Amino acid sequence: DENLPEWAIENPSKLGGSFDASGAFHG
Amino acid sequence: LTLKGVTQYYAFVQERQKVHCLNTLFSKLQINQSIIFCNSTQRVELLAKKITELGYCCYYIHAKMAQAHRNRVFHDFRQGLCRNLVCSDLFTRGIDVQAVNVVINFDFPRMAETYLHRIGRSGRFGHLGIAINLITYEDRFDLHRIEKELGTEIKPIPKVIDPALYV
Repeated sequence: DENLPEWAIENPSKLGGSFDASGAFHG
Repeated sequence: LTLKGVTQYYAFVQERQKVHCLNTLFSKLQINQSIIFCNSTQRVELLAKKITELGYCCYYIHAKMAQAHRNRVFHDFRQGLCRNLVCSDLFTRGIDVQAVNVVINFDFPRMAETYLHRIGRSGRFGHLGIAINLITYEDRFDLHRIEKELGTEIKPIPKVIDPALYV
């Protein structure tokens, strides 16, 4: 089933962003 | 169809974050031309609009489109009119683009054959690029199984990606 994606909901333009040693994203 | 020459990475992220994470990569990587893979047609549509909200040009292609339509898009992308392409899976997607040095699995595939069709290249010599896989907690099972079924290794994204791997 085609649901409403979670990323289509929240604000897309936020500053910052990086990845840690474990490859996990930090938003 | 080979993986040799393709440096493959992954990054852990939440579904609600994938768009913010994608923007970070846009600002971190030296993209000449990009291709971004989604798991459904509508997911391809909405992502294209989100990338446009961020300010980048965006093409897109999916199965529910018309072949006559996919041609115009692919040809224009080839010539370099727009830098990023979002698309679903297509049995007859097309030739590889030489200017594409960054492929992104915005959604991680479930079968190993699909990964090979997304990340594979024509001939091991020459082409040089990087692949980045965005995987949720749930996707982890398919990540280990996919590399074992393929015999390749997908490492965690490093702090700095050396340009010599894709420039």
